[PDB]
Amino acid sequence: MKKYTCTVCGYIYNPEDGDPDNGVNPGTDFKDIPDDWVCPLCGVGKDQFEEVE
Amino acid sequence: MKKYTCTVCGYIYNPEDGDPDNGVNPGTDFKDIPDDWVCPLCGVGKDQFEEVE
Amino acid sequence: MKKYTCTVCGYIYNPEDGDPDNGVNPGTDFKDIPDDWVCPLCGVGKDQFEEVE
Ligand SMILES: [Zn+2]
Ligand SMILES: [Zn+2]
Ligand SMILES: [Zn+2]
Repeated sequence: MKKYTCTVCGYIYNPEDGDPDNGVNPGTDFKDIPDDWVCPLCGVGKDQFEEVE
Repeated sequence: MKKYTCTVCGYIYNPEDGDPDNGVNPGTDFKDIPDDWVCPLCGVGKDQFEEVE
Repeated sequence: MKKYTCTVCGYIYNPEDGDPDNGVNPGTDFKDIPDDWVCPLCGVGKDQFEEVE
């Protein structure tokens, strides 16, 4: 599974770690994160994220 | 996947569109929507919805 | 699927019933409950739960 980066602040979503404190369990692919989730550091929406190739 | 209608207000849940602003991604079957979700237009619970055959 | 117990208060999570009022549908294995969920009776985190063997 691929990492994704917040293109506003630089935060990296790592699927192995998830974002458990906001309800995103380890092993969740980015696409499957609920679409109302926001960057945990800066607060912007998922549409500001991009895949890290 | 089937559409579902709110039998109180008439809203249509379309699985191809989801309800992303409330965390329901495109491609989510109605049954798999978390059971605390409510109609985005009128606020009633899932138990007021019915399958559109 | 296994039941899990809150080791603080004694609540039992039964996967057949879920916890629908908090968005956990029937049939959800404990591991797949979002990791920000808390015991519905006492409020402690998932890390205070244990599998009932
Ligand atoms: Zn950010
Ligand atoms: Zn409605
Ligand atoms: Zn408890």
